[PDB]
Amino acid sequence: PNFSGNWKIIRSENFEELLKVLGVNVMLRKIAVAAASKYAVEIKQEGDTFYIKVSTTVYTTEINFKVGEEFEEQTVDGRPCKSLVKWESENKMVCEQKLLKGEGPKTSWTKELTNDGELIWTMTADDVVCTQVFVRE
Ligand SMILES: *C/C=C(C)/C=C/C=C(C)/C=C/C1=C(C)CCCC1(C)C
Repeated sequence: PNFSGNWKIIRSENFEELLKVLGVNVMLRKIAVAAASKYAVEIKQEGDTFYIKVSTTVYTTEINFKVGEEFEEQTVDGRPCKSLVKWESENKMVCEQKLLKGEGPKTSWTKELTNDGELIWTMTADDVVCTQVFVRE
């Protein structure tokens, strides 16, 4: 329940192979990998209500949602989707996404607070899972 806080990244991996699944170019993949490696996360949690600001060097994005309540966001490659977060356990939530227009890969993300005090974020596209690890700032 202590998801709230300021998180700085310490590990980011399998990122390029997630981007490959969609057709991101090698160059755009590489600069995406470097960008993804500077991510910062700001979380404000109030019960089942979440504000998450994730930012890189030149881009920042916010989401607000309630567990169980569909909301709108963007997949990895910017396609708008409706999303639904559910709890898996005390400190891990899973988010299913469904494309609002057309077809594409099945995408989903997770967030978890470990007992070591790490925030683990994963993002999935079909068979492929990226993972990022953060510590409190
Ligand atoms: C809790 C949520 C987190 C840690 C979200 C992190 C999001 C990213 C690392 C997103 C990365 C990318 C895209 C969605 C598309 C544009 C390029 C990237 C690689 C920065």
